[PDB]
Amino acid sequence: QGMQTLSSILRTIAPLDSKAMARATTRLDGLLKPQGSLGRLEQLAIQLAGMRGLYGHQVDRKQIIVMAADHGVYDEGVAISPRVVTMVQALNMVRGVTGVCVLAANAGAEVKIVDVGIDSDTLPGVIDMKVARGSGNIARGAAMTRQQAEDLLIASATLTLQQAAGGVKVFGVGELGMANTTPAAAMVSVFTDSDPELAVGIGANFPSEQLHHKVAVVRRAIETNQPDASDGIDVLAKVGGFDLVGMTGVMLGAAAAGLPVVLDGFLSYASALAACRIEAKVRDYLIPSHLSAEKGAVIALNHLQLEPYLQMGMRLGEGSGAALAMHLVDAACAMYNNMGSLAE
Amino acid sequence: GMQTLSSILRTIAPLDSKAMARATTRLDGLLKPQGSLGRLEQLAIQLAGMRGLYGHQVDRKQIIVMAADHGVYDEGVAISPRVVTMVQALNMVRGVTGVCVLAANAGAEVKIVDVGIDSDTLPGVIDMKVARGSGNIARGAAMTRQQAEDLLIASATLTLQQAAGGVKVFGVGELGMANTTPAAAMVSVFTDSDPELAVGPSEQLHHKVAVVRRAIETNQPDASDGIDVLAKVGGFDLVGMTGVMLGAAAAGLPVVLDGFLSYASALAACRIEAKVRDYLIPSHLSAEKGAVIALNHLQLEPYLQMGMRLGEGSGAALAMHLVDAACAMYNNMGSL
Ligand SMILES: [Cl-]
Repeated sequence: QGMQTLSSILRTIAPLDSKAMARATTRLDGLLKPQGSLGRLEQLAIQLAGMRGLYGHQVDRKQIIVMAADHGVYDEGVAISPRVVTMVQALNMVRGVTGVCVLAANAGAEVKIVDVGIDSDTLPGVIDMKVARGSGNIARGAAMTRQQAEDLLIASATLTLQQAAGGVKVFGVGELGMANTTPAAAMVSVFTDSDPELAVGIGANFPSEQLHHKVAVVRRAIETNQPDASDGIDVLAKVGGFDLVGMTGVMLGAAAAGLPVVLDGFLSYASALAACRIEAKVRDYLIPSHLSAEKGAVIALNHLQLEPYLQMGMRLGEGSGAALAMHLVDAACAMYNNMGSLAE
Repeated sequence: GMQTLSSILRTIAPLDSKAMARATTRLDGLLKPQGSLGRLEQLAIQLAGMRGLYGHQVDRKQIIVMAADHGVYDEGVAISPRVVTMVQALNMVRGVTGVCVLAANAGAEVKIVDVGIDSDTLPGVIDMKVARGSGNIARGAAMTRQQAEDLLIASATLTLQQAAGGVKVFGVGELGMANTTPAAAMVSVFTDSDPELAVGPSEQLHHKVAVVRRAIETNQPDASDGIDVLAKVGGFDLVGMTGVMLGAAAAGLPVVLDGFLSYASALAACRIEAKVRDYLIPSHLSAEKGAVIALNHLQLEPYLQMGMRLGEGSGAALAMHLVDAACAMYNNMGSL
């Protein structure tokens, strides 16, 4: 009774409004320019026209939802930062001093920090959605139970839908989590039928001479858990983490609202792969931002069939890249709304 | 009385190495893994080296759009009627063009400059008109060397005046029916490429390649001489864009490139004074066929993959957001 079932939310994800997109195409073709000369900006304006949650290409209010959680696989020595940095950096987000904070402010976007599994108590100014104090160590077992993954998907999609009802027009995703590039690489390996050696990157400056150990840990996580690559919830629960689940839920909720959601980098690619496995109709609500510098970025993007607009060599995460692409969503709508056709 | 071009160029200095070293230290100390903001960090460092800037203050931005018609229109190589240059220039004044709405969204001004439209004087447009269109580069030079040099001076002087008026970031754009043909000619000459590689089965494409080949063969420009190439196989809009780059570099201020046409102007600008290159900021990867070769010779990698080919400065407007974001990161991110 309290919340909608996952199945019910998924069934509200509609294909894009093809008739709206056709009208938008005709309008863009008639504008003061050679046909198709604004390329992917035109494509973006048409894609947004198909999203029934929007009205008149009005996208003023934007909100990047940052999902924070700790990971049991930190115990395997795959991250160089102290584990406590997840908590401190979440507090730093409240202070407004992190990279996503200043880039979101520069883009006029809100930032909503959500605790879905930090190894800490409740944090002032951080939304309490905490499933547990850190995920299970994926190298020795599952990150979480299937039911925990499903319930968190429902909770984070529900939050997103509440924000949609409250007037948010464009979502973005980010995360915070020491060692979370290890589950992300495991998910990408499983979803793309890739050997982990192809998908495992340096994350937060993991020493290149120790990268073989990070590969070994991811390989062991997949061997131990044997996730079903066709089952997005199973992959999330077995070799994912709470932040990854939360980002998938935001994508599901935005698509269910009929609204755009802007991806970030490698971590968000893993969540996007799981979201599209759960409901393929989510893909057309996704807007890529930048091409992450993570080693497995190109493999993940190829399988999503998405081409990011920004090539910034970025690898911070937090949603900082999603913030940058917000300007492009603005630009597509500004071109659609304000550009002349036959003013004289 | 006007300054000489040489006197303007003398002001162009290499980037401030110590300032860039201090910027690198500051960025490494921010609350993030070292180097994790990648090219956004190196953009903030490049801006730290530009002595015309202070405190990564980049509030005021200006895209200067150079409009001119081209004699090689006579060879039938343009995709649209010649009058489009004039009509689009008037649409700029009204603020309804692509660059206008994108610049507004980026908080940049647009300055539309007539350097050679085939028309009477146009209201709302800056009158820098050398002539009613350039010479037909297929049959002879676009302009005399003196014409190119005097327009470089005028356009650099205008840019320097805008710098003194408070503009912190420049961008360039152009309007000009048939101007991808001189652009391809310049890129071919500057990069030692056959025009087939720089011109973008069809009868029209075959003819356009032949026209570019003929322009180079007729004019035999000296590829080592950026002014000679501009004068012989360029055009007034291309000269003006080069002049904006020279003036911005002389002021020590960044200038954001647009697409294929601006790459040709940038290649000429760097032939004229190599130190200009460090003040260039690429924007998007133009979908024009010869874009990659031109960018490779400039050793620039654009940030935006938009599949755009409109021109007019529209790509420069989009990159203004990245200049803004780099400075916001540098100025506002927390440290210890
Ligand atoms: Cl090992």
